[PDB]
This record gives sequence, C-alpha cells and structure tokens, in this order.
Amino acid sequence: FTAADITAKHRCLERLIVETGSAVSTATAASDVQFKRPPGCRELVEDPC
Amino acid sequence: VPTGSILSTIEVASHRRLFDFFARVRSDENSLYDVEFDALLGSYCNTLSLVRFLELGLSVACVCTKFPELAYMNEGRVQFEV
Amino acid sequence: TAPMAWAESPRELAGHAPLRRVTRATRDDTEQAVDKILRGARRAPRYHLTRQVTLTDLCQPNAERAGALLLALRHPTDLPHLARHRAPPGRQTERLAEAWGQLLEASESGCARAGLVSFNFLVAACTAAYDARDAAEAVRAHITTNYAGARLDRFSECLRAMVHTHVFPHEVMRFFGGLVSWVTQDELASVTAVCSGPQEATHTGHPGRPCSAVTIPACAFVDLDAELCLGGPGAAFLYLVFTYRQCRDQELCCVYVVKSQLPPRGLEAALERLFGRLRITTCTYAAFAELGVMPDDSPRCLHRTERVGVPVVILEGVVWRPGGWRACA
Amino acid sequence: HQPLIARDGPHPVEQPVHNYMTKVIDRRALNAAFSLATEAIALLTGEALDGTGISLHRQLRAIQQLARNVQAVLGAFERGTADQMLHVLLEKAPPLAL
Amino acid sequence: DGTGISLHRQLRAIQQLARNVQAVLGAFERGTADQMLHVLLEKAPPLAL
Amino acid sequence: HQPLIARDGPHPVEQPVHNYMTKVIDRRALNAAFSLATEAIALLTGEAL
Amino acid sequence: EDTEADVPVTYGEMVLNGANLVTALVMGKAVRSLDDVGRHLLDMQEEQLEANRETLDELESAPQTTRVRADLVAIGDRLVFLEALEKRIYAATNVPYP
Amino acid sequence: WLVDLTTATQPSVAVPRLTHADTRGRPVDGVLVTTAAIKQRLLQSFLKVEDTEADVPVTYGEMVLNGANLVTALVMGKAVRSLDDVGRHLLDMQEEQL
Amino acid sequence: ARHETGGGVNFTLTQPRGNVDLGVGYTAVAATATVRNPVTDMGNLPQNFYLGRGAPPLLDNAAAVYLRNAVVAGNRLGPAQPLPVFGCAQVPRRAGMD
Amino acid sequence: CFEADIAIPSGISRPDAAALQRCEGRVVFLPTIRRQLALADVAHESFVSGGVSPDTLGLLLAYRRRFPAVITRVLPTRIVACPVDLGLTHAGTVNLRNTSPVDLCNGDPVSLVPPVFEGQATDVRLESLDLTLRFPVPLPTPLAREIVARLVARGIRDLNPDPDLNVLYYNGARLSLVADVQQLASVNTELRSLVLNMVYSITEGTTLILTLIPRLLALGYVNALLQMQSVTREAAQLIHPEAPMLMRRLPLYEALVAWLAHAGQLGDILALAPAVRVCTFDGAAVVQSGDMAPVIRYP
Amino acid sequence: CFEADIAIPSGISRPDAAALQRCEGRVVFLPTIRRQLALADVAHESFVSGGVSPDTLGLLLAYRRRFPAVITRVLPTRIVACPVDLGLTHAGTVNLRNTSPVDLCNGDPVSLVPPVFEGQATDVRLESLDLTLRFPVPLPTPLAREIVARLVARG
Repeated sequence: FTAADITAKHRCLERLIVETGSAVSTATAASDVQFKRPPGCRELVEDPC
Repeated sequence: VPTGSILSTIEVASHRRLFDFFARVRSDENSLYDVEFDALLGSYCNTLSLVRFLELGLSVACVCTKFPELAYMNEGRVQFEV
Repeated sequence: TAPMAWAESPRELAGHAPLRRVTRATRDDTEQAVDKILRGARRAPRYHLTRQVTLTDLCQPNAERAGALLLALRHPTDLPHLARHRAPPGRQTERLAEAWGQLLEASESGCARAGLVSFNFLVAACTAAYDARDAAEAVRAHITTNYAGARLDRFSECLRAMVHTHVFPHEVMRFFGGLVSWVTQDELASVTAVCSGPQEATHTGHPGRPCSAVTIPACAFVDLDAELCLGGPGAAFLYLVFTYRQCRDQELCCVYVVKSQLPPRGLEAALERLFGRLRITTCTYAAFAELGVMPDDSPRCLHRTERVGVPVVILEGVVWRPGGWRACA
Repeated sequence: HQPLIARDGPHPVEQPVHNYMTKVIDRRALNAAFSLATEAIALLTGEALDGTGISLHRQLRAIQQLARNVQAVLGAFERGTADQMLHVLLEKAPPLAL
Repeated sequence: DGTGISLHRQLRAIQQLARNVQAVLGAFERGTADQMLHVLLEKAPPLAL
Repeated sequence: HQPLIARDGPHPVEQPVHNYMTKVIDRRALNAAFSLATEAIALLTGEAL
Repeated sequence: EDTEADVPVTYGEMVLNGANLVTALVMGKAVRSLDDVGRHLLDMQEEQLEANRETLDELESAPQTTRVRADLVAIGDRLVFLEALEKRIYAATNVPYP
Repeated sequence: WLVDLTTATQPSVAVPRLTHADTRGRPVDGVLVTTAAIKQRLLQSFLKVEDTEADVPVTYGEMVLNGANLVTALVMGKAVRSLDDVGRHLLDMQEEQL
Repeated sequence: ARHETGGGVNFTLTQPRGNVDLGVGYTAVAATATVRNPVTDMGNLPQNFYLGRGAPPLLDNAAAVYLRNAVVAGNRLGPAQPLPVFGCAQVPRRAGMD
Repeated sequence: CFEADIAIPSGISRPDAAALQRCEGRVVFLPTIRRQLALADVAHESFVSGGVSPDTLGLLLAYRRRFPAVITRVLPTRIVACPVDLGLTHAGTVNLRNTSPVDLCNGDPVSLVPPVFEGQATDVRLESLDLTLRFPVPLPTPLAREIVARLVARGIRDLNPDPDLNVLYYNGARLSLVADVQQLASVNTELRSLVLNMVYSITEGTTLILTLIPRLLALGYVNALLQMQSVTREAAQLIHPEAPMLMRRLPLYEALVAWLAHAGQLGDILALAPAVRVCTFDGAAVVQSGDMAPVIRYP
Repeated sequence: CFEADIAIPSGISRPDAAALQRCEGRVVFLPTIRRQLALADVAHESFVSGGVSPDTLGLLLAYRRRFPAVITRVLPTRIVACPVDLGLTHAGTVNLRNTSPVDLCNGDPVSLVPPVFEGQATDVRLESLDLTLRFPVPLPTPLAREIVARLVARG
C-alpha cells in the first residue's frame, strides 16, 4: 500500500541483490514492541518481503 | 643564461596508449590511464629571472643602506644645518 | 640544561617517536628566509583575526591603543525602516531619521562604510548620560581632543532617539575584536582586530610597534563595574551591558562591562538586582554580552594614565570569546 | 586479456580483445589511542627542574608499562584490519539464494 | 621510512620551495624600485610649474 | 614563475600563485605520394629481365 | 588438511614505477654544457633504480613461509579455509560480529 | 615602425642550448619573414648589417623518457616456479630503460 | 597526534588506508545458512488504532469516548497517557512479561 | 576538519555531474558523522518520515536533529563535506555560498529550510540517479528569526482573514517576501502545520495561565507579588479574554504539564540557533549574494 | 582543555577508591572555575544550604548555579573533569556515561537532572572521608523538560 515505497524501490535484477541488504522497514531491536525507527536509528536488515 | 636564473626542464606529458594499436580491440573504462612522460631536452625552461635594483640605474637617486634594526626604531631624524 | 629542553620545546616527541619505532648576503637571507618558514612550518587555534576597512568619522584606531574594544555598527542604512515598526504608535518615529541623519550630518554610501564604533566613543557619548561624571567626562575630554564634540553630540542624539523608538543600541553594535593594527590612510582605516582568542599573544612586544604596551583597559573607572563585590577566586568573566532610562531619565544609555564569575544563566539574575532602573514599569533594558574569559581573577588593575589622565583599568589576560546578545526582559 | 577459442569455418575470425580496467581505492582511517598522566611522564623524563632524581631503574619498569600500551594498540590495528576486510567483503557480496 | 623515495623525494620538494620563495624575493627587489618611484614622484613638482 | 612586486599597505599580501604552465600539442599529417608504373615493377624485382 | 599452507610472514611493498613528472633545476655551477642539466636528469634516475633494487632484494630476502594452524578443507576438489573468527578477534570487543 | 614590429613581443621561455650566431657570434633572437617584394624595398632603403649565419644547430632535439611500463611476462617458461622472477624481471627493464 | 586532555598528554594513532575489488565477477558470496533466534515474539497480538495519531472522531462526544475507553481498556496496547501533540503516545507500563 | 566523504551513486548523466559541481559551498545535513556515507542518505528523499515529504515544520525538526556539513570539494564519485558541529570552535573556515541578503562580516548564519523563499527554486534535481537535494538558505540569525516569525505571522491572518508583513527591508536591501502567484499558496500550505502549533501553543498558554492565576493566589507572597507587578496587565488581559471566551485544578495541572513540554519543543524548533559565524579577512567584508563566504564554526 | 583537577582528599578506602574508578564519564558540579580545588567542594555535602539539604527541585536550582563538569579520568590523587560550560573546546567529543533508564539516540541534546527515578538510585558513599556523590542523570531535553514540568506542577 503506498507504492511510493514500492515505487521508491528499484526492480533491477542487476541491483535487486544489493538493496536486499537494505531493509524495507524501520524498527530497532532494543524497543519493547517493534516501533517506528527513531531518527537516530540507521538500518540494514535484509528485508525480503 | 646569466649566473643564477634557475634553468629548468620542459617536460612533455603525453598519453601513450600502445597495444591499443598493434592487435587487440583494447577496451577501457575511461577514468583509466596508462600515462607516460618524457622530458624534452633540445632546450630548457627559464623558470625565474631576478631583478636586482642596484643593477638598475635608478639606484643612483638614493643612498640605500641596510639598517636591520629599523624594525626596532621609533624615529629617525636627519638634521640639516645650512 | 634541564630547564630548556622543556622551554625550547623533545621528551613528548620521543615518546611519539618510540611508538612509531615499535648577492652573498641575499643568499644568506634566502637560506635564513627558508629556515624561518620551515621552523614555522615544522612547528604546528588560540587566535583569530578579523580585518575590516572603515572611515575615521566615528571610531578611530590611532586615538585608541593596543588593547581596545571595537564594536560593530550594523545596518546604518537600515534603522529608519525598523523604527516605524516595533515602536508603539505614539513614539514619533520620525525622530531617528533626522537623528541618524543628524549623527551623520555632524559626521553618503561610497566605498568605505562607517562601521566599527570604538568602546571609547560610547563611554563619552553616554558619559553625561549614565549617572557618574568627570571620571566619565575625562574620557569625553579624551575623544574631543583626539578622535569632535559634534559627532559625540550627534551620536548621543542618535542613542537617545534609538532607545526612544524601540530600536536599541544593541540589535546594532555587536562586538568586533581587540584592535591589533589599524593601518590608516587619510579618512580611511583598515583595522585588524581579533575575532576571538587571547589578546596578549598577538603583535605583542612592549607595544606592537613603537608607542607602548598592550592591555584590555576598560577605560573607565566609570566602566568596569566589577561585580563579585563578595567573591571567591575563579576565572573572571567579561560581559557587555547596556542600561537604559525609559522616561525615568529620558532614554538613558548606560554602557559598561561586568567582571564576575557567573555563567550567563546567572547574570540575568544578578542584573535584575543591582538595578533600581527596572521601574520602566515599555519593557526592556540591560542587554549583555560576554566579551570573553579572563582565566585568572587577579589582573584587574587600578591606573589613570592614557592618551590626558583618564581612569584606566587594566585587565591582564583576556580570551575574547564573544557569544550573542540576550535581552528578553 | 580475454580468451579466444579458435574455430574452423570461414565465419568471422575474432581478434584479441583486451580490457584495461580501473577501480577506486577508498579511504579508511582505523584510529586508536592511549593516554599518559602528567604524573606518568615524570617517570619517563627522569629529570627534575631542580635537575635531581630518579636513577636508572626508573626506565625498566616504566617502558614495560609503556610497551603494554603500544602492544595493546598494535593489536587494535590488526583486529581492525580483520574488520575493515570482513566489512568490504560483505559490503560487496550477494546472497546465495538470490 | 629510511627509504629511497621518502628521504630523497621530500628533499626535491625543498628546492621546489627554495625556488618558490626565492621568486617572491624579487617582490622586494622589484618592490624596492617601485617604492623609489612613488617617493620620487611625490617630491616632484610639475616642470610646467 | 611570474613576477611580483611587494606593495605597501595591508591590502592582503600578494598571493603568490606558482604553477606549472601546461599546453596542448597539435597534430598534422603532412602526406605525400609517388608514382610507380606497372612497368618498373616487373623490372626492379626482376620479374621481367 | 589443517596447518595452513605456508602463510605470509610479509606485506609486499611497492616499487615506484612510472612517476616521472621529470623536473630539474640548476643555476649553472661548474656548468658549461646546458647538457649538464640533461646529465643531471640521468642523475635523478639512477637513484630510484637502486631504491627498487634495494626494495626488491629486501623482499626477496625477507622471510618466507611461516606455517599457521587453520583448517584447510576439501569441498569438491577445492581446498578452502574454514574460518569463523569470533572467539579469535571479535572475542569480547563489544563490537558485533558481522 | 620596425622597432615596434621588432620589439612588440615577449621573449619566449626556452634556452635552445644551441643558438644561432652571426659569425662574429652574436646570437640571433628573431626571424622576420617577409615577401621578397617588401624585403627588397626594405633592404635597400633601410637595413643592411651582416650576411652569413655563424652557427645554426644542424641537429634535431632529443628526449629523455621517464619510465612508466607494465611488465607482462610469459610464465611456464622456467620463470614459472618462482613468479617472484616477475618482480626481478620488471626491475630489470628499468635498468634497460636507463 | 598527541593532545593534552586528561591528566597529561594523550596520543591518538590513525592509519589512512584503502582498498579495491580484485574480482571481475563475484569473488565473495554471502549466504544465510541458519536462523540464530527469532527476535520477535511472533504472534497473537493485535493492532489498536486508538494509539496511532487518532482520526476524525465520532461526532457525538459521549459516543467517541465510550468506544475509545471500551477498546483501549482491555488491550495490552492502549496507552494510559493522554496523547500529546509533541512526543509519543506513551503505551501502558508493567514489570515483566513472557 | 574531519571530512566526511559522500559516495556518488553509479553512473550519472553528464548534465547531472555538472549539477553537483555547482553544489560546492552548499550546506548538507548528514544523519550520522560516519566517514563514509551514501548520497541517498543525504538526499531530500531521506527526510520522509510519516510517509510524506516533510513540511517546513517537519524539516526544521530534521535540521535540528542531523548534522549540517558544508560541501568543500565535489569530486566525481565523492562529495566531501566537513560537518559544522565537529572540532574546536572558531576554526575550520570553510566557504559557504550566500543566498539572498548579503551576509555581512559577522552575524552567525542560520540554515533555515528552503520553502521560506522560492520553493522549488533550489530543489536541484538529479534525474539519472532519481534523487534531489534541497539546500537550506544561509541567513543571519536576526534576519532568519525575523523572517520565520514574519511568515507564521502572515500565516495566521490567512487562517482567518476577511500593513504588509512581506516587505522586510533588511539592512540596505528590501527583501521581497512574496513571490505572488501560487507560491504563497505553496508557502502557506507548508507553514500550515507550523502555524497551528504556534496558534495552539499560544491559545493553550493564555487560557492555561488565565485559569491558573485566578485559580491560584486564592489558596501568601504568591498573591501579593503576583497581583503587584501584574496590575492592569495580567488581570486586565484576564477580564478581556474571559470576556470573549469561556472560563479544574486536576485537569489544569495535567494540562500545564502537556503544554509546558509542547511549548519548549517549539522554542527548540524555532530560534534557529546559529550553526556558524562569518569572520572574514583579506576579504570583501560583505558577501554578495551567490558568492562564497568565509565562515567559522561557532557564533 | 582547561581541565579542573580535584584532589581526592586522602582517607579513602580500598573499596572507596574502587568506587571512584567507575565514576569516570559521570558529571560533577563545581562551584567555580578552578585549577586547584578540594574534593569536598564537589560532594553533596556542599549542596547543603544553610542547615538543609535541598530537595529535588532545590538541586535543579543548585545545578542552575555552578558548573557541570564531566569526569574524563581519575588518578590516584586527583580527578580530572573539564568544565563543559567553558572548556568544551576539544576537537573530538568528551565521553558521557549514560546513567539513566533512557537512551540517547543521535543528536539528542543532553540536559542533566537530579536523580529522579524510583529504580534510579545513583547516590554514592565514601566512608573514609565523610562525603558522598550524587551524580545527575543525563537525559534528552524533551524528556528532561517533561520531568521538570512534572516536578513543578506536583509541587
């Protein structure tokens, strides 16, 4: 839903592997519930979905 | 060349891609280089020429003297009686 | 020998090394000229110099000396536009127009703007204004005989007109520096002065060129309000305060320096006290700025000779560290 | 240079092709630090302003402690190299599944 | 490093700097003459007058 | 190096720029040709003798 | 096999090559041949050759073949290094293993 | 008009190392190419100093090649075994370039 | 670099360094192999919108705040604290969980 | 200086590479001071937070949370920007680019969000790699604060409307505010959310003191001193607002908490603390618009 | 860095000196800008106004006055803390030890607070020489301003 995010992705089988490391989500592991990533947070999940 | 003058050397920077020629469709990325230099000696470069002042003829009109302590002075007075 | 290895500096360097470990006269000069550059180069941020060209109308570097406060005078051209707004309507905002013009009349745009008001020139302009006199007027005698009573009077009329219409002397006149070397020509001056860093370490010498000494002498026994009436040894601090009169005295201008150990969040409190001038009741007086630290309490000196006999207070060692203006109330 | 397999027909006889290729060496830093105490230097200096003191047994115990520090920060660089490595190998590596 | 390149490569940048600043010496020799003019041309009344 | 003149005043001090003047070479062909008749080919080599 | 094929004891330094920017200067001292300039170029050349000669012979002399433990392992006609370095260099650094 | 033509320019930056003399041996600093028509009316009414060139540099220059080169050897020729023979092989070429 | 901060001088060693790719293609592959642990709890827990950024409410004031405190009061999610314009929704607090 | 080297992405068009070359001397906000950073991390597409591109308020939040670094050298396949916050104060003079008013020999430039002036003007899009860069405008602190308040002042009149704020001569220059057209509609739509937090924090502040003063001093020195200096000021404002308005210690105190926080959060966003100063030398002393200006790290 | 030395008075203990070893990175409030200072000027016994220990709104007013200094290093006979209100001029960034349930993020301005949490604790006692040390709790200004509002309104 959005597709700005999905749009903001690439579809490059050339690139599709290297932003794989980049993760399409914004949380951190030290919270209680998974939150929205605070601004201080930076990220590199592999985010398949 | 008068004494001094720092005679210098004229260098020719020349991009030589060999093996470009010869055989092989050599293909490169660009932002790549196999640069080669050679220095040119039929002649040499005159980097700097120094003017001496005194060697000039305007040096007559003044009495130039070197007073190194001038940094430490306060007032110089030249007094004339006539 | 042991006293110079530390003075001429090797030992710290050795520790560093171990870590890694485990026309004849002209020729002489060129060799020496080179040595100086290498040594200066091998050696090696505690100093900053700002340089500017202005006129001698206001200010004036020659009258002043080795240690002096120069204040910037921003937006001369601007001010009339500012006066119309931020001033309650019954303030006759046409007062400044003439007053700045009047100040200017006493003495165009050209290519040298008149920036750089000296600390001195404020002490005289407000001398009769703030409540002390002839220790204050001794400074006024200094400027009339070196720097014109017209300009002082014109500029005083401007200060009155500014404090009148809610355009203050601050929001104008920020701190500029310590006056290293002027280099003037005719009506022109190129003033080098320290943006920040310590004063005593600049052109130095007895005097930096041949007149005398160096100091950040408050110039008033009238200024140099020395706080810490009750005090403990600590780095003293230096602020810049403008005190005003809003019909109590008809737009009084007070300009002086406070020297005490309080971090600006504590100066606003001590400025609330020590003033019975709070009975303005629109709102506002007493802006202050920190000129910089004097990281030693003791150099404040008592003397009266300069230029005429003036009360001059000598401040030994200062690290100008200017900061911004804060007056909200 | 790029490989050629010979062939047997009038069809185009390919001619050697040779790739000059350039890459970009990056910048890294890999810094470490150790400290000494104004009371620790005076063991190393061994001389009073007064010029008296600390005979020569001062060093042997002092440089030991200082070797402890230099050796500790030379292993920070050898362990830093293993990171700088392992990071630029996986910065530049693609999964198997993909 | 005690090598051929560093010990010998940095010296050749000293003569480079000896060259460089020997050049700005002419600035005083040329500047000396230059000064003579201004102070001689300041003395000088117009011949017409 | 290019000449300087030291000048009085604080104006910022002569900023001496010292560079290596470069240039761009050119290229010409200068071509010429000559006659060789089919005769004097059989000759010369020795074909027709 | 488990001992590492003779493994480096050394870095592999670099011989300056191709840095020319041929540059010289003289004033004409003991000089009656502008060539003395040119011959001073050939001077500047023979220094780096002895430098690389030194730099190369140094390495060829530098010690070779230290033998380290590590597990060389066979996956399909390949000897590989199976390396998990955690308990080694990431041991207790607070730095997360990558 | 000639002395302006003759002197409007800047002397070049060069020292040929062989200069054109005038057979008394004063050096030639100029060229001044013309059309024979102008040359004629110019030589008779104006300029007539000395005819022959004491010297002209009968040769053509020279160059010193600073060295940039890429050894690409062929192994399996006994060089193979020790590929550090590639190292001493490049460093050979530098001596041959010298 | 040596700086004087605490107790005396302090040395900071820093080693500029760089790197490239020797591969034409991929010289390193990353895989996932196993999963060390699931970080997340993994299920049986809802979304509650009365936390995130509200909405236009039920236009009866007694209607909106009845449903709100009806849903929010049962959940493990709905915040005890009122929503602030600056800051966070402030989910409810407890001591220990499973 | 501590340079941080931003990595240009893969092949970019030749007109884009020339767009970056012209970006030397421009302020970048870098999320972390890591020596190696990507370009996408800096690009304005990295300011997205709630799924939207941030408004002028959402920007001013981010400008207070990341590190501005001036661009020193732009290199193909790098950008070298030296963070303003790191190192000693009064050091690392790096050149800026002036945009709009002059930037005289001092005054501590603030980097305020771009939309305050021609909106899209300064977007600097890069199509090849599909990203964009909005560089903040370097204005002096007195003028930057005058403007940002000047526009939210104009914003409220617009909120409900039936003396021009928009002239604003700064020093010699009369800086035009309005670009007319629909730019105002674009400017006013982005200040929309900043105006409200301003309107709210005022209306919520007064009504909270106007309820508290009469619901306090009626329960010592509090009473006397309060009404003493508040004569015809607080009390008069109390009768007048209570005249054209409506009137609970328990909700009072819990609302006084939530306001007191939200308030200071706006004072932080607002006041545009100066990033740098201008201290020149052997320089013009006034930096004309579009000219590189010297600048140093602390006010 | 204009570091201010603080002389452990003497006395002290094998166990007390081990307590000061872990106090590096914590914050101290010194009632002056000095070069020579006594250990007891920093202690919570100095926070005591006439006869009375300030409450937890009284400390904020005491931390208003005086200067926060973050301890950099602790030596056998001195404590080195550089007075952030002044001597913050370091090229790189003095270490602050987060003492709080909270977590900083990046870019969060850090204002200090007297210890104020139920699980907070944070008072330190040194038996050899009578003195103690309460270290303030660092905290993001958004949170530290929410707390002060709570204490103000509660009072």
